[PDB]
Amino acid sequence: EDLLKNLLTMGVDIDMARKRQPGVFHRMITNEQDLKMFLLSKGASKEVIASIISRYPRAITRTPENLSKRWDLWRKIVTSDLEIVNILEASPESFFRSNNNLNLENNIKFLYSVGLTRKCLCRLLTNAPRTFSNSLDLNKQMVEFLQAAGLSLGHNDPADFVRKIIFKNPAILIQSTKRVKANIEFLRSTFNLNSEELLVLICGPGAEILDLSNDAARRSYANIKEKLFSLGCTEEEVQKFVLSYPDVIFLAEKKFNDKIDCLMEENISISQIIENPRVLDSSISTLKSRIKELVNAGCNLSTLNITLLSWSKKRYEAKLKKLS
DNA sequence: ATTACCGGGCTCTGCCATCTTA
DNA sequence: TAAGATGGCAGAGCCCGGTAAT
Repeated sequence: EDLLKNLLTMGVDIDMARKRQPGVFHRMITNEQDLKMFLLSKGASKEVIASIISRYPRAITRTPENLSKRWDLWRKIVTSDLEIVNILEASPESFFRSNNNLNLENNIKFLYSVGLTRKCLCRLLTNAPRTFSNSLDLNKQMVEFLQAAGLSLGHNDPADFVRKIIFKNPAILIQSTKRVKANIEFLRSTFNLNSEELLVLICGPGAEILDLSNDAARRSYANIKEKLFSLGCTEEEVQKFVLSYPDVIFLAEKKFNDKIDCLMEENISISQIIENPRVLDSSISTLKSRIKELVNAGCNLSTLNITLLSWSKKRYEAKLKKLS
């Protein structure tokens, strides 16, 4: 009824909220006012609250008992209200897209029993909140699948493989198994990878690779192959390269290319680059910036030791002084 | 004194499709 | 019989510095 009037004064973007969830507005009763007070209660700015309601209107259909309970459960993981408020601003949907607090609490219990610690749970909640709106079964599925792969490979105790992979890759429990499986079969195929190496890779330097959408790695890698073949690198050199620094897969196609090009526009050979993969850690912006400083001081670059382009500001700025 | 090796920090959606639900 | 509740999906890097090595 007076719904819209409320929202409007709250700062809500109604037109957008209607597009997202028309249903919420065909509701006789809604608790948009209790919500405002609750979030105001817990530190939330007036503008955050508007923003949160504008992205997930169904949030206003929650009761103060319900909100206070779920909030309280989050506080079993995170230590401050501020932490929580920030997670909610970044990702409203994780807090509000379920009202099933028993599941949440069973979810938390389960995650503990899998041998995860609180520090790890706080890390999931912080960096992959959507985990805690996952159904218990869902988190079960993923965890079970990881154990059943910890075993399908050399690994002794999956109950520890699982912990490693999560510390490294918190967002894992909010990937589908369709996705994660496809990413393993991809690394396994693409690099004729034994059971153990593949294992190490996936817990370590290539952990995030499992988070890529369908065909994203196949496509990103394909492009790496093409871009490096075009410059006289053999397949082996390409593979040695990516395996030595798998995260280069995560880069979007054009960023990898743009990145290679700026480097070579300077007489930096492709040999220099692939033998020092980490120089690609830098943003193009940072590279370019440094490249200027260094061509300025009469550096060559074709003959320089370019590992410095990816050194911390501290160790880079220092070496630069000396070059004057 | 100076570089290499290598792993850690930080990482936190927003939309649609398909069920349940009451 | 129309909402809620759930699952799934496209999208995709940069910087730091402890410590071994020279």
